[PDB]
Amino acid sequence: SVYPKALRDEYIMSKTLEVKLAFERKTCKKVAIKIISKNVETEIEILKKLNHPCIIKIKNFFDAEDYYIVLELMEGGELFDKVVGNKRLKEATCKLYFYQMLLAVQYLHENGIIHRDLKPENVLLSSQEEDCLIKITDFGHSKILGETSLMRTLCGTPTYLAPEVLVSVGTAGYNRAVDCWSLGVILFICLSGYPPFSEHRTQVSLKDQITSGKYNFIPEVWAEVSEKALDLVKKLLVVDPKARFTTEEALRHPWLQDEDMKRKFQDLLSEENESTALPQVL
Amino acid sequence: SVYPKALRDEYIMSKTLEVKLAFERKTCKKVAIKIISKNVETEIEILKKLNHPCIIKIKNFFDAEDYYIVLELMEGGELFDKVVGNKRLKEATCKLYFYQMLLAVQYLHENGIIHRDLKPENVLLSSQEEDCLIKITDFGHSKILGETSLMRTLCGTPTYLAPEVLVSVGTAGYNRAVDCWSLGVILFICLSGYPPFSEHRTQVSLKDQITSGKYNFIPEVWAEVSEKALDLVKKLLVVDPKARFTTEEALRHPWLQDEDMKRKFQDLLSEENESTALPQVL
Ligand SMILES: Cc1n[nH]c(N)c1-c1cccs1
Ligand SMILES: Cc1n[nH]c(N)c1-c1cccs1
Ligand SMILES: [Cl-]
Ligand SMILES: [Cl-]
Repeated sequence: SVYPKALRDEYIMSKTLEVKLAFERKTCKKVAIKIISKNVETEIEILKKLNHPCIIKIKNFFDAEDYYIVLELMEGGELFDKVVGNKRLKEATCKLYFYQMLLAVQYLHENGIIHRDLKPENVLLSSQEEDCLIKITDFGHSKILGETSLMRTLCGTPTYLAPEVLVSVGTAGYNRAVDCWSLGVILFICLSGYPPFSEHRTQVSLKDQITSGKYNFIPEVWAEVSEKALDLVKKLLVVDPKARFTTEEALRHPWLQDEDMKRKFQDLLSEENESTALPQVL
Repeated sequence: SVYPKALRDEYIMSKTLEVKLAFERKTCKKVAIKIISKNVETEIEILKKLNHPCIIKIKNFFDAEDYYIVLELMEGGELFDKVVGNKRLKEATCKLYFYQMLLAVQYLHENGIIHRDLKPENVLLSSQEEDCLIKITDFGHSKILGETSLMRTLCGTPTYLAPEVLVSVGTAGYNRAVDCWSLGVILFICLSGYPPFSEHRTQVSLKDQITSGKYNFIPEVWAEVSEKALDLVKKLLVVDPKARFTTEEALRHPWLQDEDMKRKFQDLLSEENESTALPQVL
């Protein structure tokens, strides 16, 4: 194969990062082209509507023999590459990155979007520096919250309504809580260098470990981590979704009540913004 | 307002049955026009694809200032009108009508469609005769079963997967069972002349009655009804959807093992078909 004439007209394609590096011809600036073999409809619609510094932006789109999505290039790569092979980040770097992951997911939920696939491989770092801006990516499994079939059903008389439907009312509207569980698994991995649930050196099934919410706690590893960080992990890795910490609750947790970390994020933010800055009305 | 020029071109509109009576100009045959104020997308797609004698057929469609759906005219009206005001059908008529309702819902499920709104007001009778063909209508709340987000999710490793998601695996794929509950409430109403769950002369909430599956049993009323009929009602009005009778299970129940009723249905079927009948290759 070859790239479509339309893409080629605007971009000079390069090395694989399938995601490839490309140069926008107009600006000579680098971009990332995500190629999907011929759901991408919702993904583009979600991404076009979202506007947050910790959420990846669509720059352009091509629907040809394959789907081509032009995105912001993140030079630091994946968070996965910083946590793989029992490698662990400094507690302060976990805080900085986590704080941004919380802001991004709070924005998503505020905007009626559930990501559904949060992992270290879907978290991108802006630079090769420890202190940097992170961005959430991969909205292919994301879900849009609107008016439910349940809300419509509850309007009528339930003379003919099945009991399982009435039982589901208790839990309805807690889907977003799956993202908070994911964040707790990401935070555990970042702080410890190891996954909370695994089939490595265990008799109990990965399924049974998760439903019981009995994560693997290794004291020697966690002794290096503060009580505050672990308290937040414990609060997100709660089995009952109605009881689990929300992004707002996590954001108010003592561990995130750090003015230093918050200043470093604002600093990185304005450093990135300095290029875009239009003159101000005094 | 007025009717669109496109509808008027083909049909001479009449009296209200909003659903109106109309005459197709080409054939002079009567039709029913369902008017919806400007979901009807799925409804038309579902109805165009379905082909069963106990399911209503779309004859035509108009998307104007309002949605106009041209349907088969059912001269006997709604089943509701035969059961309202404590009126009760003969046990044999219940069997005939129920047998057709089961065939229709079996077809729907076989074809990956869940109706979601089965009631006496959505069951239409073909003629003003007790022994007639019934048809299922109102596919506006209907749902299409395809490949789930759950099936896709189960393919990956659940390292980051929330426990409620793994718990939902146990019940997944039992949505169709809501239609069987509805059928049990319809069968109860038809045989008794009264609803199984109501706020009339009760202290217990309609919600609590349904989730407990504790229907109102009045012995004086049900003494007139056979043990076999009541056994089938009891089997459909089961709270656990995994244990509840399916349409196939209902169809194999002793109450429906009636060759007389089955011959009367085949008789009504061929009487309706006699008009359409193209010569046969001997
Ligand atoms: C999008 C995007 N922007 N910058 C990078 N490295 C990506 C990648 C996503 C997935 C693999 S690489
Ligand atoms: C459709 C249809 N065909 N024949 C009748 N009576 C209808 C009605 C549906 C709802 C009210 S009337
Ligand atoms: Cl090429
Ligand atoms: Cl008119």
